[PDB]
Amino acid sequence: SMLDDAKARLRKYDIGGKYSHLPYNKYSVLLPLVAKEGKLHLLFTVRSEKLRRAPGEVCFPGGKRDPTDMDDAATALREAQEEVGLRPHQVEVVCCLVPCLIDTDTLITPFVGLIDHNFQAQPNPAEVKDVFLVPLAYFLHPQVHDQINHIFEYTNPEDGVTYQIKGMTANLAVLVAFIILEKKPT
Ligand SMILES: O=C(Cc1cccs1)Nc1cc(B(O)O)cc(C(=O)O)c1
Ligand SMILES: O=C(Cc1cccs1)Nc1cc(B(O)O)cc(C(=O)O)c1
Repeated sequence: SMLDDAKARLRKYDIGGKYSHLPYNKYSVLLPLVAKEGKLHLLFTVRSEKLRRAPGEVCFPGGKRDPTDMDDAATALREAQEEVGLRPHQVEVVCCLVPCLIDTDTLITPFVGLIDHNFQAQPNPAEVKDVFLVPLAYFLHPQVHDQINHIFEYTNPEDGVTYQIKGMTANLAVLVAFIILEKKPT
């Protein structure tokens, strides 16, 4: 099946806990995969205009590890629950992708999660202004704007609203699309 085939692809790139004990400032992100209309999509958040860091920009759900978290995957699920109302029984964490090093002292660990078909987002307005889906296949043929920095522009055909996706968020989206969709019969 489409979902079994995705999980089996993703597991080949799992690094597990290999980098999780290093003495960094630690953040986790959830890359949430949603199946709609026969196809896989990624879920993104638009950050609240009131935040200090990157107000109004597109990112994945996630945040800073705290003392209650059993492991880095726990961080990503706690934060997703608080930001968009995703409950733990509504997500299967499939793997841990390569972590991102930033500013010499910070390590961001990405987890890919398969989301329940009946989940419906409840954005927390203090953190999240908007939630939207992008088909995974978009990231193989993106509409690119050069700011030289590559920015993706995605227009949702439901309402005609255009979003900008860039930076680490754009990089991780393309990575997931390659892992799942490369070399497939049609
Ligand atoms: O950035 C996040 C995680 C999110 C990921 C997606 C939307 S929100 N939290 C945050 C930001 C800020 B800020 O930049 O002002 C202050 C806090 C806080 O602990 O108050 C917490
Ligand atoms: O999480 C982020 C930025 C992101 C990195 C990964 C995705 S979103 N900020 C943040 C700041 C603070 B703070 O002001 O100390 C507390 C948190 C938190 O999650 O508690 C979170």
